[PDB]
Amino acid sequence: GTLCTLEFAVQMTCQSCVDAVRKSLQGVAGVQDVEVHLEDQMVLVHTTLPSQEVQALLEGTGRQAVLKGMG
Ligand SMILES: [Cu+]
Repeated sequence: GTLCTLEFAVQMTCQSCVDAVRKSLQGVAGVQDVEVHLEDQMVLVHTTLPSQEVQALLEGTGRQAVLKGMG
């Protein structure tokens, strides 16, 4: 698997949940970096993981996640 930006749409509305997704994402094996956009309700994930896996990882933050595509 090679490094790419995954651009996901997610269910959140306040600043504590953004940070909870960022800290569920932080330190994961196969993630380089992230950028989280509460203003688009979007999540960028710079990763070698399959987007099927990152969806189920994002789902592990208590909310739904739907991919839009790659950067
Ligand atoms: Cu919140």
